[PDB]
Amino acid sequence: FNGLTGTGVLTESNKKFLPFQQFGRDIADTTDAVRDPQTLEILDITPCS
Amino acid sequence: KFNGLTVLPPLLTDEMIAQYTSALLAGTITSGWT
Amino acid sequence: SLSSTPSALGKLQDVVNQNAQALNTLVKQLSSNFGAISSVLNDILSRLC
Amino acid sequence: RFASVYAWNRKRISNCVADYSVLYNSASFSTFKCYGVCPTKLNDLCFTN
Repeated sequence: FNGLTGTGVLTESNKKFLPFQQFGRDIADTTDAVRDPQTLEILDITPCS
Repeated sequence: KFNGLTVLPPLLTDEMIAQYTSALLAGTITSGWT
Repeated sequence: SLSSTPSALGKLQDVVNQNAQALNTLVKQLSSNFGAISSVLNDILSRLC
Repeated sequence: RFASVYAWNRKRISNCVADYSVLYNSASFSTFKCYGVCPTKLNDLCFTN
């Protein structure tokens, strides 16, 4: 992406980001979801098994 | 889980605990302490 | 009594809550810098020589 | 034209591709010294500015 380099499984998200947010986190301060820099689809990030 | 934290299952599931409890009640009710 | 008084089962609820906190603490301590320039290992690896 | 050191050009670089052309390997410079970043990782890193 634009940073937030990492490894995981990218799936469609049901999250509703406010138009300015771009990124998102969990309770654990980990990345929860990322807005795709192009087309702006929100994707959830799941750790690999 | 993102940092390696794994939760393990119990050997005895709630269903098995319920069966042991039921057996103890059946014993208590129909045969006392014998 | 068990239905109307939620505190009745407090002993079992407490065991659950203490272990949940021990894990949440472990998770949050992970994001502290501990004297490092960044708590994110990937930031250190990505920019520092 | 370059300023004498009294003043200096402070042009801000934004909304672009900072291809750093591995300038450190061009041998056109006598000095190319990076501090908070590794000079070889400059093309992987993003900046706000």
